[PDB]
Amino acid sequence: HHWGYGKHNGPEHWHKDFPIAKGERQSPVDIDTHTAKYDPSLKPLSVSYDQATSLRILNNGHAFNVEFDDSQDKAVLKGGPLDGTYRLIQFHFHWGSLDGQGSEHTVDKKKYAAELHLVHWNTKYGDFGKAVQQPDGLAVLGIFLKVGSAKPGLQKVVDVLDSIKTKGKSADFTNFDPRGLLPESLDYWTYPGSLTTPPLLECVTWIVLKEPISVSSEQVLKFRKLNFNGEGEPEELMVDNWRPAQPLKNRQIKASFK
Repeated sequence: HHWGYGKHNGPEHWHKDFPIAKGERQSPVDIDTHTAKYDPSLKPLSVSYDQATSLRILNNGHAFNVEFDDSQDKAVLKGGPLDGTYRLIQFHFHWGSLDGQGSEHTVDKKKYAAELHLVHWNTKYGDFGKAVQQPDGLAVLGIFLKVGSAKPGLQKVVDVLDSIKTKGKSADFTNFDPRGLLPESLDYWTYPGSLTTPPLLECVTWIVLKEPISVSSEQVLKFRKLNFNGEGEPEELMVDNWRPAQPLKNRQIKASFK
């Protein structure tokens, strides 16, 4: 009886196996745009993805991860609220069963159709497993998806999903350029938080972009054809794999923009 997104194992149950679920810096949160404070000391984000080396795409039973070679400084995030250099290890999405839900963060209570997380770890800790044990171990760049025009840079991801329909399936996925998933503006909100899936560790500097990307209805429909289950098990569509907003508690959200 392991965690998931169903009626009997979903987010409201996670605290029994992962008591940090009720912790002091849990994610996601609602971003109240009027209460977020502009911080003029925040620097522009530096996204350096030109040498990124994607390797594989994996259905892990909760989402699909596009994985990267993180054994060198090839795709890195720095600047913004961050001290030091953070290496891209994977990206994945959270999405809904309907266009009116799917994101984890919300903006003035608005839910987007999906949310992309680009996960990076602080190179001063040597590897991802050590980084997640540190309060400044990870930096996650969160990008909202709305349904409208297609995102051409997403299509290569969409077209491979048929090969990883069920839990545990992976496929070679080389030469994917994550720059094709970024919006025009890098204006952002930032706050200290957590992983949004178990183990829910409180190790993330969240950087959430204000500008959403647009994807087509056909693109998001293909996300919704994935399966939570493994091959040969009863089919349960991979939809609504999002954790709802958690209490802000003693945190301030900062904005890079006026």
